[PDB]
Amino acid sequence: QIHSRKMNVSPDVNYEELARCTDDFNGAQCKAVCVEAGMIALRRGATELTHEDYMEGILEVQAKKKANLQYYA
Amino acid sequence: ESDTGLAPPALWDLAADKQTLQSEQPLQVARCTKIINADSEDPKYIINVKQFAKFVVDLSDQVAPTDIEEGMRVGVDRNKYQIHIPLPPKIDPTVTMMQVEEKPDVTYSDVGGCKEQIEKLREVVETPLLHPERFVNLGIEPPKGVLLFGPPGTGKTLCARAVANRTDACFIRVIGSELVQKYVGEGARMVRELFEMARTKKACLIFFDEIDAIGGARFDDGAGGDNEVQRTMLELINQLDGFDPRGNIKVLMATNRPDTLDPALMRPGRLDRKIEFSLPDLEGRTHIFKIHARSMSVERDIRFELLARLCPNSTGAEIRSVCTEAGMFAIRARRKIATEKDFLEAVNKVIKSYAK
Amino acid sequence: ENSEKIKVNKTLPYLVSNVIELLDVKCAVIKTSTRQTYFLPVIGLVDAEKLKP
Repeated sequence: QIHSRKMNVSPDVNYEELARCTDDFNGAQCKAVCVEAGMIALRRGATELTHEDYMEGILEVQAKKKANLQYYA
Repeated sequence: ESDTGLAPPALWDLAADKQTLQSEQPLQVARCTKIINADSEDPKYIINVKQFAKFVVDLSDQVAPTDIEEGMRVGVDRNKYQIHIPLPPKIDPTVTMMQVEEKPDVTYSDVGGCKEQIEKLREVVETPLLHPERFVNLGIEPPKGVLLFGPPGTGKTLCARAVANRTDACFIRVIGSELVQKYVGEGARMVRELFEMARTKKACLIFFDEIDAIGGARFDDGAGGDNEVQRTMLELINQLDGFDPRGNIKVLMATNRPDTLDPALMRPGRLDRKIEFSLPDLEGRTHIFKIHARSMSVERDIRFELLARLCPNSTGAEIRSVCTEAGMFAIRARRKIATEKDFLEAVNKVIKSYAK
Repeated sequence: ENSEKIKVNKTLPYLVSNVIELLDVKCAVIKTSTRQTYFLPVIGLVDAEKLKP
């Protein structure tokens, strides 16, 4: 909420959903999603933010780490 | 016989009668030194010879105490050691020699497959130059410097040229070793000269190639007697901020080593965005094969997917090397075109000699 | 007249050095920046009790 203060944010942003979805982050990584979710909003040209932007911002950090090791059923 | 700098008398015959006598007794002799530091409201300048001693002398009344900074070759009296008119290193056109402003012979299609970073370089370069509207209305400052990093020859020079012909206005390439000079305090003046004479004209692009040499490498851990790369590095981080109140000209750096990283550069106001380049998956490789075959005589019935399957880990300089080597196989016999098996040997020659 | 006479003999071009020690039978040893060592009976305008090696 602090790093999002300096930008134009739509006020319909639930911090329950944000605190629930953010797991094992720090202040650097919570800042990093907030920068990315704004730049994702810069790509589509909207002047506001939603929970969809931050979930996309979270997934852009690790860039969807998933390797099916294929041994495991 | 000897020469001793002679000439036939038609140009110096009139010079040698009374002009030599006026260059002796009126014209004095000065020396050059270096300037360590200075003081405030009073000169009290400390000057070293590096061969004699360190002297604490004063300037003359011929110059004003305005441009005399730390590290400038100044004129030194023989008796009172007073500071005469300082001398500049080199004049004048050292900016045009790296700013050709010329249309490069690079097609926009010459980089195929990794288009995601090219669109990133489209947004960072082209949009604050020509579409500065959404940056104002929403409330994010546009970035003005991006570092590039990753494996060498991945397309660093290719993508940096892809934006060069894209707008065709004031492209400046800086060689990283060109700023590694011999004199004490030589590049930091040139960095001042580059930054002022680029801010005069609008829509300008400056690229820093191979910042492993001067762009924050080891900051000062190996050079403990010269201190030139650091002073230039301290100067460029000094002149980048402060002396940029809402500019237009973009500055890009590229490195191979992902270690020479200043956190003071990643302070917000100098460098904000991370854009790296990665290896092609399948098709970005095959595109480069399609690039480096169309200019030479090859068979029209051969494919390029099979060659890239034999090369898991490869860069464009390696792919160019195979085409030149498979080029040489066709020259070994009397073949005026290139056949597939010459490419197959060149894969096995390049890869299976040292790589794996 | 003395503060005039100290001022006239006060030239500007100076030389840096390194104080090595200090004695009394006031007395100080000077090593200049030309690798040259010197010694005085009396120091000068500054005192003996305001300096250090």
